[PDB]
Amino acid sequence: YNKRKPRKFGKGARRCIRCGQYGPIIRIQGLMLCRHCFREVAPKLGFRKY
Amino acid sequence: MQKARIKIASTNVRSLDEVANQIKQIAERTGVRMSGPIPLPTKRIRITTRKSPDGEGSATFDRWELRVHKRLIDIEADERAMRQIMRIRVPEDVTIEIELIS
Amino acid sequence: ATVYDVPGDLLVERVAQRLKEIPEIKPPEWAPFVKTGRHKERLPEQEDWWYYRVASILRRVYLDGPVGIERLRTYYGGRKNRGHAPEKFYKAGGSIIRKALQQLEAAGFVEKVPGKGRVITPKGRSFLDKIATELKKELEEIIPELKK
Amino acid sequence: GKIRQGFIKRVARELVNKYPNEFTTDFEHNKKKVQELTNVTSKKIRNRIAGYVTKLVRMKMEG
Amino acid sequence: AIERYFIREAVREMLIDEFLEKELRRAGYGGLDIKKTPLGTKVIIFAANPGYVIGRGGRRIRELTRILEKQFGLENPQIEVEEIKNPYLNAKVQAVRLAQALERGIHFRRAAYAALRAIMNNGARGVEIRLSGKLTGERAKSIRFYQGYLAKVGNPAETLVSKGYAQALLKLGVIGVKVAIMPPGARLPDEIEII
RNA sequence: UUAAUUGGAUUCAACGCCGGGAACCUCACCGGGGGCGACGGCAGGAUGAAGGCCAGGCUGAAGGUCUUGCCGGACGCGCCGAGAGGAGGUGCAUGGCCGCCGUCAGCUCGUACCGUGAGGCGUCCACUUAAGUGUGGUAACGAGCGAGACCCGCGCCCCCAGUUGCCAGUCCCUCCCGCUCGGGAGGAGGCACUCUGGGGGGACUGCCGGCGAUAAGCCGGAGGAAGGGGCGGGCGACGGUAGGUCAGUAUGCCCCGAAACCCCCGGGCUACACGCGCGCUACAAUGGGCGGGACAAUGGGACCCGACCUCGAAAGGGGAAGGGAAUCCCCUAAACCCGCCCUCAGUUCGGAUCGCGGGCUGCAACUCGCCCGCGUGAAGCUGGAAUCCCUAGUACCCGCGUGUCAUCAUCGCGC
Repeated sequence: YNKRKPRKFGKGARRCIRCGQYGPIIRIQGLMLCRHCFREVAPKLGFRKY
Repeated sequence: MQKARIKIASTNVRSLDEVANQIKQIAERTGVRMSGPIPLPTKRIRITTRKSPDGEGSATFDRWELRVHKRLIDIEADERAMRQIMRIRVPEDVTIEIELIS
Repeated sequence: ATVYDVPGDLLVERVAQRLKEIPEIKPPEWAPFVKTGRHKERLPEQEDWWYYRVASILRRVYLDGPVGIERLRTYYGGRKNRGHAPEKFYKAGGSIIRKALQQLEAAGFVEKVPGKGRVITPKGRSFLDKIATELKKELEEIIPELKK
Repeated sequence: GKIRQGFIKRVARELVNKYPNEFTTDFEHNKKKVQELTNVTSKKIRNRIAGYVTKLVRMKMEG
Repeated sequence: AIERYFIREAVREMLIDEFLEKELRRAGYGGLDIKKTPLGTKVIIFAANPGYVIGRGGRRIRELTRILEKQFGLENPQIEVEEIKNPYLNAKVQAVRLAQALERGIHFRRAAYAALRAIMNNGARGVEIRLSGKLTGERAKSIRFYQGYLAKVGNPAETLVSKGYAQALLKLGVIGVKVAIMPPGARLPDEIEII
């Protein structure tokens, strides 16, 4: 009864792996991170501003 | 006749050129016809994100780009030549895929 | 001379008037009541519009070689207004072009390469380039520069 | 926004003081000499130094 | 897919980076590096006190060797621990060191000045230390101590200046410190030498 | 207004903002049921469970609970400490982040000098720059950040190498046609142009003349593919706004602890006499309809791109090649012109608005998806004071694609 139902679709299925929010999860080739968390890991991922 | 198609891919251009030079030197020192490194279309992964951490503020956005570059090396089949591409010192970021074509 | 040396409009008109005679090509009983495309707003006006479709579709098989139904739908698609929402590009109907292709395939002008498309038989090429060189003769007389 | 930057106006004076005879009024010549004499990697600043030393050498003989 | 694999391996490496930063706050965790061979993932880690990472009898590292093979799904993490050559040349290491210093009841002006003098003593060139938070009252304040050359704008600063952000916990609150270190080895593009 | 339209935010700098994702989830809102409580102290203990388990009934639901009767073998919870958690709260209690004064043109340091001092110059003045950009005088001289420099991409040329590209030339082979001139297409084989990308050059107030102190730098000129911050950006320092963000991350403080905990579901977050903002379209003869044709491009694709065979109007179904990226697909762009039809009308504009019947998705969309076709056709037929912004591949205007993502955006992004 204390289990969360199994969802493959919708926001409740997708969660950011770092922060844990249920909101903005960019999935370009499988990142699983929130949109703002993406900035605190930008330069470790190899990304560079141009 | 048989050819080996070697696809090298990396982010830093210098590592890719290093491995290309090593492959070219090895192919010429082994005396094997090699089709020179053909620089394939670099893939440009572009991501846009709003810089505002909240719903307050002017709408400012930032675009970040990965330029992942790739090269193609078509060499002729030679076992003595194929024994000297597994011993090459490969930088970590460089990925090499070596297939065979009739 | 070939279709490539002549305008598309005049050549499709010639193929349409010529193929109107052939009995294997005919508009089905549901053709006069169903518009040529989803995106279309009104019904077709002229009653020859079926044969024109055939006159065009075979020309497509003359140019692209293997052709299927979905790509034909995308090509014949067009812009439809969505009321308060903006105009959008939509695909056309599929059954009409599918029936036209089947009628031409029974006509021997086109054939099916399964897993690659519908291609054009040598006889279809002969008929199309015959009409095209007919038109090229006529337009050479009208326009001498086409001799070049 | 023409103005030649300060550190260019500083570099060129020393460059032409040490090797005055080396430079002439030709822009490509003085540019190659700047390239071989200095360690600039930016083509643009190389050519800017070349332009300023071109003008400087031009003024050397006017008075 | 190449695009589905480069990003996946990078994000896993950086999740490990964050996880070890969390686990190695006391060890002066300075840097990480990953190599892949068929034997497995050679995990190189540079820390300011390798003995602290080893701990006693290699008990601690062994435990870490467990987490990596269960938490992150890696194939034979082979962990090797080393020392940073000049910890005063790394922004992150000195940032964490100053955070630990201020967490030890050490006065902000004194500790910041001492760290700045030490880093200047190690052969660095440019030092910047911004301290933010409640420092001399209930209100919050920010104060910056800098020494030497440091151009903060341009591509060179992105490439030559090491940045490090640390946060220091205290009963009154959490104090931010930003440490920017410019080594002497780098060269600004406006530096042309005659011969 | 409602039980609910959760909440944050207030003019510039909120108001297609958080929302780059309300059918359940999102949730932090309303109703209902159900169940958690770490570990110490005391008590029980095991003589059997704390968990499920029917026959059935009170529960929308389930050993939830209830009469019921068992296990599975073994620690469960009652109170004080006090937990785990909290989108429970306090953003003049913070860190960071974002916003604007603002990529602005400024802000600083050593000594010396003036001043009893709060403090002054340097940092001032003339010319000039996008820029504390540089130059002549100056009680000052040196020096740092900022802007510049720097980095990214773009067009002119060339080397290196090509399973991108072709009646470039094209013996040989294949197909069709012709006026026999040749036309077009493939293989053979080649690497020719762009192309993809490893480098370098060119291009730089370079020169003519004038202006300007002859300086800085400016104007006009020519030559050059491109010229006097080459084009657009990344890079916005010192403080201020006690701006917003503890409803995300770290977190000051306080508060609940069968709750201020958690789980499940019905609804709400979409509710309207309404005010305001922003995008989309409708306010035709440029026009609506049939048919032909010149056309890209950013990127993406594995339960996916899905070509393609076949059936069904159709949304789609059965099969199905190729594809994890210059190899296959998304693939069509759209704008445009013409062969033709309609004849200045709230209509052949325009579809809202209803009801019908089909399609996709998902446990399910009436609150709460769209599309496919059918009778139906609103208002709108050029809109006051006043009113915001762009200035050359630019305004205007026209579309493609994709992020998030089954669907939802008329949105944002970027082509």
